[PDB]
Amino acid sequence: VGIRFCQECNNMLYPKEDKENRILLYACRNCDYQQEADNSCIYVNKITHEVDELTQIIADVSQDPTLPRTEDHPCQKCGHKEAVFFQSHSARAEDAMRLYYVCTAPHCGHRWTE
Amino acid sequence: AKQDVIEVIEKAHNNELEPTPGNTLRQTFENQVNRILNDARDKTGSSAQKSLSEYNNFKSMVVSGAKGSKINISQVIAVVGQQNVEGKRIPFGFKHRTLPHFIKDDYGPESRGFVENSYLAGLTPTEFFFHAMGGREGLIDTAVKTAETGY
Amino acid sequence: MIIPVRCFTCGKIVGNKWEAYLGLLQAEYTEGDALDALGLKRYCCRRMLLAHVDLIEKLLNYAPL
Amino acid sequence: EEDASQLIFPKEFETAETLLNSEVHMLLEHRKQQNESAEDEQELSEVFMKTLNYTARFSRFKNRETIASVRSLLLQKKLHKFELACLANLCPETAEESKALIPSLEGRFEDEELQQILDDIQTKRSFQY
Amino acid sequence: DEITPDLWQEACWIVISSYFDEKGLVRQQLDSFDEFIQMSVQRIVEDAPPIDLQAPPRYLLKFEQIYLSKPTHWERDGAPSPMMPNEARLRNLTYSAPLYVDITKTVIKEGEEQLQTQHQKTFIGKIPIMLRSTYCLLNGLTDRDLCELNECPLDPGGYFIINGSEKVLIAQEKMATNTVYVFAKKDSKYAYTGECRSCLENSSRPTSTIWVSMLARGGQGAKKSAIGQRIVATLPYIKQEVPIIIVFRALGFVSDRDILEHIIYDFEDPEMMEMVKPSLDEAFVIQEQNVALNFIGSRGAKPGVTKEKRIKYAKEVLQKEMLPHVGVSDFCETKKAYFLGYMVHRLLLAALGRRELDDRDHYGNKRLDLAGPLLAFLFRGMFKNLLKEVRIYAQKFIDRGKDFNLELAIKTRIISDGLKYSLATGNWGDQKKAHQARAGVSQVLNRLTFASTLSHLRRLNSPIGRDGKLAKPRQLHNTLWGMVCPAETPEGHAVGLVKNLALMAYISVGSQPSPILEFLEEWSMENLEEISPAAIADATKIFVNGCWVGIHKDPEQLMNTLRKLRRQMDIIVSEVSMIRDIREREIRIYTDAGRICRPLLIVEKQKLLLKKRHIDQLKEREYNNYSWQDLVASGVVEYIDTLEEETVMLAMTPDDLQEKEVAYCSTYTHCEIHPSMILGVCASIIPFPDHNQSPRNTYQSAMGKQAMGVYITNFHVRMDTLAHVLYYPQKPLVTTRSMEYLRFRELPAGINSIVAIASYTGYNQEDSVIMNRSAVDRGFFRSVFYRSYKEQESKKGFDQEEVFEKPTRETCQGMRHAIYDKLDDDGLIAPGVRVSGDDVIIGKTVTLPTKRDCSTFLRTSETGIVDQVMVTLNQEGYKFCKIRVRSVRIPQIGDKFASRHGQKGTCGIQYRQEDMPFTCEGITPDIIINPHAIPSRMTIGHLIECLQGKVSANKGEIGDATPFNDAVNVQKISNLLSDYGYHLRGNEVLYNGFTGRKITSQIFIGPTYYQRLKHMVDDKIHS
Amino acid sequence: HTTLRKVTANTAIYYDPNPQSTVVAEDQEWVNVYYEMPDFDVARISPWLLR
Ligand SMILES: [Zn+2]
Ligand SMILES: [Zn+2]
Ligand SMILES: [Zn+2]
Repeated sequence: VGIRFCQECNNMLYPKEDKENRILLYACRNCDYQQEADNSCIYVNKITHEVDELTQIIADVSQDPTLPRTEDHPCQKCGHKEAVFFQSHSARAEDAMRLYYVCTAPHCGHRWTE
Repeated sequence: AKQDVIEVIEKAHNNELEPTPGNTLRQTFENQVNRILNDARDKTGSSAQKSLSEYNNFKSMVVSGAKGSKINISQVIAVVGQQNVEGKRIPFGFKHRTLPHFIKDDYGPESRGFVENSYLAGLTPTEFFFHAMGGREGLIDTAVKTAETGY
Repeated sequence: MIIPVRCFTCGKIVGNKWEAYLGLLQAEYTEGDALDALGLKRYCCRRMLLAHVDLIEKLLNYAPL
Repeated sequence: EEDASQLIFPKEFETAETLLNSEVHMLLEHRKQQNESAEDEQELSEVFMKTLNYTARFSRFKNRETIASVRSLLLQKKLHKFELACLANLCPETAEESKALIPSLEGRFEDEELQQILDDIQTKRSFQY
Repeated sequence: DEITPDLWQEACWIVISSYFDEKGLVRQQLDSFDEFIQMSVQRIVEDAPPIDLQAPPRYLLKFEQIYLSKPTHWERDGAPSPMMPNEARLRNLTYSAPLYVDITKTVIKEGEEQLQTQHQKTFIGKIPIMLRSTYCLLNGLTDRDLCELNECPLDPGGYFIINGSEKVLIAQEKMATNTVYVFAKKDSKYAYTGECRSCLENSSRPTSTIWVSMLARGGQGAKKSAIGQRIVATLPYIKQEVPIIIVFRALGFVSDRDILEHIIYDFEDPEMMEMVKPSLDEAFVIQEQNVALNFIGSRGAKPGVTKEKRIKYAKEVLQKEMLPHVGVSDFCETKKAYFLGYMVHRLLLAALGRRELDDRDHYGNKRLDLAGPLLAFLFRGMFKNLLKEVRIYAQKFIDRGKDFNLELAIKTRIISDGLKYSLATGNWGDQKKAHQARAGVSQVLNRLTFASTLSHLRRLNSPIGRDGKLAKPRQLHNTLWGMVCPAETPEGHAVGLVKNLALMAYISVGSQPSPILEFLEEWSMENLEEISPAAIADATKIFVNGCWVGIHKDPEQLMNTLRKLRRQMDIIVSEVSMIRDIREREIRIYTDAGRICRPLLIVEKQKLLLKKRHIDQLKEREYNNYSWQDLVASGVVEYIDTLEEETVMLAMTPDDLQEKEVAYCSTYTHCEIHPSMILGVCASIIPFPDHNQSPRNTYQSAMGKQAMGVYITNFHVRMDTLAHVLYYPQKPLVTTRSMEYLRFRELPAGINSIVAIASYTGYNQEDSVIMNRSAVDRGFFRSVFYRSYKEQESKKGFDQEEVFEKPTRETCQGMRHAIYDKLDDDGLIAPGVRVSGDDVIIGKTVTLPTKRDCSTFLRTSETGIVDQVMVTLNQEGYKFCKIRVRSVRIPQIGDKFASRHGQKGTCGIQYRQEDMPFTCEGITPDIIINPHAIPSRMTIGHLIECLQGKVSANKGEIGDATPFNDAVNVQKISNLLSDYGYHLRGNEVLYNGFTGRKITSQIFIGPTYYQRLKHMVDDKIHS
Repeated sequence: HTTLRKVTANTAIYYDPNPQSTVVAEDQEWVNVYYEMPDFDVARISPWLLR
């Protein structure tokens, strides 16, 4: 799923398979340098793409004044009552309806979902 | 109706609401909220019709059926009703908010254009713009309707 | 442009009352109090004085031929 | 006995190829340039000047590349030569506009495919501002 | 201390009063022209390419500086006499000022001796001057002086007089430049569009747009399906779509990793990485930069014959044609690539759905072009042609070896006639150029009513072409709140395309971004050229007019410092707007013109910065050297644009933010001064528009313009083709606070009437009304009509010429049967002569090779008396005259009367005072309207206005018509009326005039304001 | 009309050197019994997968 660059020309390492050692190794084409891949995975594709939005939410949204704030749900690792919440901004998840909470503390930046 | 809409919003917020098999969650929520607001206008509007006395001039027009309609009296006395745009509620022109005053991702009655004030009482500043948006669609449809129908 | 001679509704003279109306306004009298002094009991005549603008003042600024 | 709506006209014009208003301006400009400087000849006729302004005012394209692209794009289809210049000159906004203005197109063009052709002309035509 | 809620209502209107006193209603017209005539005109001359002539003798001509003088009139004598704006209209000549340019020429004849000569104030041409502008003759003049010049002090100006016709440059909305937009179209062969039109400062080169598209997954193929979705970018001068990856290789980033560094900022995220992989496959075979340059040049518009030429053409296209705004030199490869990568990055977010698609109708994405920006583009058309004329003229001179005089080289006609042509006809741009001119600009100013004139000057136009066609300009968007009036829009097919600017809203004049650019450098801001790509992952991006200035480590501190500078009127001007996309870690700063923004009170810690002391100074705004500008200086109020409004919280009134039982929002940044300012000029005059229906408010906007009344004060001196003036235009009984700023109170367009809503004799249908004949005999709605006739005797032909004289039956061969005794010995009818039917009012004959009569008769058969006669000399010097025929129209059964809201109603019948239904006190209603109109094509505001009018007249106080004032209520008005011996609901017992028995139903009668529309039966029938 | 997209959750291309490897740990339990029958295993099998 990831992308790796070789050390010679810093170019794409397309997946290549050898018939002698029977090991998948990421090999560059223009340069003869080739490196083995330990993941043994070429790529993945989530058709439903139900990726958690917590990683996508940025912690710097706490200072936003337009975002609504609710004190009902406090931060897990802070205890601060104030917590900014909002709905998913991703168009893919627009079909679903959910709330994502972020701690209002200046430096915490914790994101959690109920 | 306003409290019921909040309850529906809370159910969807907590994922308690279950979508119908023939619709998705986002569309199902828009359907449930529309019926609550639509039913309130009809129920309050119907009560307004019974409110008018025989001597009342508003009742005389509708009773004879000459001019006006029971809906017109409802918007004058009971409530104007929801201001739908393009067949749906007011869209989020700004970032997830209909207007700057409303908080982000606000799906409440006032935020989405539900006009709870009758013409006699007077509309709030937010409702006025939402009413204008609904009226603008009708004027555009009327302008093109005559051109197409005449053809 | 100028104050009408008489009320359009009934016909009571209102042009002559305009001169006294302005004089009463600068005499610390209220807008409605001045109308009562002039003797405008009907609201039709009070309209001709309360909500009238005398545009001829600005026209007289321009010099004539 | 001739009618443009029914695609009936003198047989001589069949061999002729239609030209765009903007394209004709280029041809007139070429004619204007040589007469003005190449040869010492009487000033151009008033008729030539009148059509030059008409083409310039209604010119829908800037350069030859835009004119050629539209000409090539419409040539791939079965559009008749009479409609070739008529459609480009008129620049119908929508498919319904063209069929009413051009009865011939309704005969062999659908409401969807032609719309994909007029909008292409829109992407090619440009305004002064 | 603080503004108590009981005092906020008066305090809020005081600050608005100062805003209009300082800025005004046409500040947006004047400011843009001032910027255009002060800097843009200089920039065009300064930025002109050097003029080079060759055929040994080298001539280099450069324009040093531009000098502009005040308007003057050049007669046959040539003296520079001042030219008053009023004189231009009367003489039917353009109101304009001379243009002078300094030209310095350096000539070298291969003799190793360089000498130059100075040309001081070369008569390059002339520039039309907007009225009341900096260069206008009526700038900074007191009201007393304006009257001396026969100009209305209340007239705001802001238009151009061309050939005696007043023209207003209608603002044309255009897509914002130097901005990245991602739209989704289902008709294109590709799924997404990376549209981003990029342009330099105000204008250096024609706008160039590049679409970084992404191929759709619908297509299927052997290799296409494997890689799937790949990004293709179309260059402006490349016909075919070339992969975006190759473009970076042409820039110089041969390494593939560098390509991913500029596009993908977060390497940890693998979702975006997989999307860029297919794009690399197409560009993989192209490894060397030279090959990439060769690849791009292969499909160029004019490919070079030799191989090396292809690289050069591609190098020039990418360096200059592509992304001009980010860099125009040859050492901006790093900067250009970063912006190019951002466009791909923006596409990736939209494709994955993590970023919302840009809204087509968002006004933040649209820029407004005023007279300044519009004329700036036009000025280049003539100036560019001006250089060609000089070059062509000198070309024949240079090859012959003799020096060419500049006096002949510079063409005045192109500069003068070029601007005058489009401004008069309305077809923008030069007619010679083979293109389609944009019509509808510079329309005839509507002087029927003062409100109409104000609305026309602030008028807006929706974009035309692909941009407008794809979007829905007609539909009302949310961004219009406080910027464009929602109610006001013409009715018909062109509904919503034409709008009006909001009263408080104004369009940014424009400023140089250099002070802002220098500010960032001294702070923690670091440019892209200094940092590595890895530092962009966490930092926030900074944009100045769409340019990649560089990321910033800490966004909060910089913005707070930036906000302080904006409030303090520091190097950052209050006009400049800063937008912070928190969800995207993007800070956008815009300084270019065309940005619509409105003032807003600043709120800090749930507390207004506007204190009592600020209002106290405003209350004494006069003689205290205090104005609106001071408020912005103190930082109490700033300006928010559409983009910033997206991230700026607003509050309707202080009562909403002061305290609430349940806190809707505990963080309010800005507070609206008063919501009613959203209304436009025509919508503002409407009481209780909230109580009114939206179509009715829109319908009034059209009717209000058509209403007849005193449009200006100096109507007698001027000559207009159509001008309707009301006999007794009185201020309404129910007036809105914003009405004061529009000056509609001074110049109203209607007469109030005691309207009884009843069905009398059945002579009034839904679209009809019954008047009082006796009232009309007293001057109820009578108005005058002015029609100006113009004619000039010109010597067009040497043999045949026109003259002014009496067309005698003997000397004249061809003539039309008419009475000619009206004409005087000079062929002009003197003022004070009654004219009726077909009559000659000006004598003109042509001496054909015996003379043929070609005089001008009355347009219609109406009976009128000539008011005044004017004899002048036109611009050509020939004798030219104008005469204004004045006629008196009495309201009749065919005239159309319309209320302040609803549908116009024709006067079904006129009844004498006796026949009208009199009340107990003997008050016959002046007008009776059909009750069946109130339900649908009317509004309850009519009944409320009647109730307010009755209370206002009875209590002798002008009622308040604020749309959103909680103090005014229907119940409150009813209670006040009951105190004066009247029904609380306004109903009264009306005795029928014919039969004295009391009417069973009690009629509702009140002093409702009414206006007379221009539509009159006399004009139609007399035609 | 339903496509594989509406009924599928996720897809990936894993690498398995020998047929018995089945690098994926979770599926190793059930693939083993099914793969015991030499169905299409009469010769070499490519080490790619489209799980
Ligand atoms: Zn390599
Ligand atoms: Zn925390
Ligand atoms: Zn009266």
